[PDB]
Amino acid sequence: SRTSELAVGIFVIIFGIALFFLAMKVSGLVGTNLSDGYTMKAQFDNVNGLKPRAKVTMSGVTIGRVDSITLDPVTRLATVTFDLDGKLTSFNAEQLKEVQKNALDELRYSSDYTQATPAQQKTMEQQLISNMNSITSIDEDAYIMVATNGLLGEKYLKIVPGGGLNYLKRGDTISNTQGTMDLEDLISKFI
Amino acid sequence: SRTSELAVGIFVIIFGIALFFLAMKVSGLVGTNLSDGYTMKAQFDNVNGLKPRAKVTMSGVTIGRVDSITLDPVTRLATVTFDLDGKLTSFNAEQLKEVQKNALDELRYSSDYTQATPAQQKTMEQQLISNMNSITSIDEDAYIMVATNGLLGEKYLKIVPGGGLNYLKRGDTISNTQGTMDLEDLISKFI
Amino acid sequence: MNTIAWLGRLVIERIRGIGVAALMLLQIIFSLPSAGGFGRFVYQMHRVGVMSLLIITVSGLFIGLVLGLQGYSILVNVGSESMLGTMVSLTLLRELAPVVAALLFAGRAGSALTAEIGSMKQSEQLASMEMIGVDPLKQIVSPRLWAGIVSLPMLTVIFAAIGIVGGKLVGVDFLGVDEGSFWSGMQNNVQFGHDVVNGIIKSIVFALLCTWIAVFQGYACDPTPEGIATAMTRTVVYSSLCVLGFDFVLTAVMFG
Amino acid sequence: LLIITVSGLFIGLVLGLQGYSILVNVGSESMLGTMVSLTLLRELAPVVAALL
Repeated sequence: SRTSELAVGIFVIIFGIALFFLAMKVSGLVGTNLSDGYTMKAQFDNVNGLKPRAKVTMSGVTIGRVDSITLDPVTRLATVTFDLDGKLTSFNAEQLKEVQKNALDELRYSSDYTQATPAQQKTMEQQLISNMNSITSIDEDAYIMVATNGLLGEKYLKIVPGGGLNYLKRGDTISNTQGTMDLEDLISKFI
Repeated sequence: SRTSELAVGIFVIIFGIALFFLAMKVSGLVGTNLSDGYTMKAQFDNVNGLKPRAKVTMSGVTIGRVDSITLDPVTRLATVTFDLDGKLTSFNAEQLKEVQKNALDELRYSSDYTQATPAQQKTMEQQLISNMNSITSIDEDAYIMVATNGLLGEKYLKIVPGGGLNYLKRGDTISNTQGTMDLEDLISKFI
Repeated sequence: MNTIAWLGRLVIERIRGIGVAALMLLQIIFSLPSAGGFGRFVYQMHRVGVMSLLIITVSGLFIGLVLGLQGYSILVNVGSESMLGTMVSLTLLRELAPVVAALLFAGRAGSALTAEIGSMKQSEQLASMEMIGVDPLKQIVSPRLWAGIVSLPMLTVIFAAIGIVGGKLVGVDFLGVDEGSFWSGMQNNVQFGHDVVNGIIKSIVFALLCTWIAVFQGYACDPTPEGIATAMTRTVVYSSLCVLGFDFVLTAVMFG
Repeated sequence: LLIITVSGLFIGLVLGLQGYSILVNVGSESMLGTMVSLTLLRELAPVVAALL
């Protein structure tokens, strides 16, 4: 039937326009630029080979990109401005209190609640809203260092967690830092 | 007629996009250029395998390139001509006065005060105006050397900072240079 | 609004047109050719193949001169100038000598099967033949189609042979590469039954779809000598879409 | 226009498919983007564009 055939062909070709934009996503000029992220920053002294949009990994799994690199000329410090994820880098609703009471197990601990004001409850009360938002999965003591991928050309960033009781905020600065070394470290200690 | 005004106008649409792809997402001339960039020069011994338009770095940040690599038979050397940046290498006025009176703190450095002139303004006031004359973050006795981006890759300039309290001017020549080191030299490194 | 139903339904007379060409194709091969068929069959080889021979040597000589010229200069920096002979062989044999051999063949003889039959359509050369009484599907189609099937694997081997021997000329005569590491690089990595034989089985179905379209699109075309060129592209367009569209199924069935 | 996209899509799918698998064995998967670009741009996109 006229109508039938027409409409059919129509939608059919139309699709080709529909899959065009899903094919246009892979061009990198439109679509898939990271959602629900935020920003941290750190300070180095050596950033050898590091380029923008390099990888950031938690223990072997990627969590963001590196976007702005600068050098501070007054005391010769590098500073990277990178964006993490906000879905694989943060607790949801249930996981907060499930670790906030594990944080309060450390906050109202026998070593800490007894040494501070042990007749108050404000320090157990103020810690909940302060750790409600502006919080990460990264510990308050955790060092970031430039690893060497490709084992011949690269330098993705590695965030090593561990220890501690509290965490870092959604916009703060990681202070425990370790800039990379070079082949000139590989020779100088070897010589 | 009416389809022809469409079907070649849509052609110049696509060609402009695919030129924008090559210019602004592939090749180097996508904006790679700093502000008032001045040039300096230096002399080397081994410039082995160093193309023009390389990178220059201070702490791993891309502060400039290499312009021209000439030899001089007057003294059997190679003299590299390269342009740095002007913002990341020169202090701002606030950073200028931060170090200028700190250079006056360096000048009047205890004995440094009653050693050249404590009874005159040549060692006191001239170093204030000598602090401003086209100043560089490159100190008076830093040293430059050719690194390689990994132990299998390209060649690029890094500059080792540190040492000294005075600085250099635009268009000067950095002293204390050492060239590249390779497989024909690492034998001489060990034995 | 009527343009999108004019652009609509344009597949349908095309898919009905393609469905005709299948119904033609059985009617050519499912009959035994008579005497006098082999004599025109030789002349079609003289027409299609022997005339096509002078081209694919030069483009055969070219691509080996390029592919062994540029990858080595990046590869020499680590440890490998001995794997030069492997990378030239295994990309010509399993990848390009099926594909780039047809696109030069669809160029020359993929046209001259159409315009020679676009010849006999405009001056009613075709129609007079039926009227005197032959059938051109036996007469002018079947010796054309059977040369087109045969002569392409007869060329794409010829192509890649000078293709490899071309890259030897840049290597040992200008880049000074070792001859023994050149060939024994190939002999360890290029088996016969998995590469050169399966470089032929690609080139047969690249020869059938290239030459059957170029016969049909010259037969069932209207004699207008404007549309003899729009029919000309639909040889080349539907060949190059399908000679590239059926590399990707043939690469996957052989390996991967 | 409709032709050279498909043969454009093809050759990049092949050239980055096979050289890497031999190149990955030493240290280099990062030079994949260079070898695809510098052989299309200075060598094939003049030549193979005309023959189509």
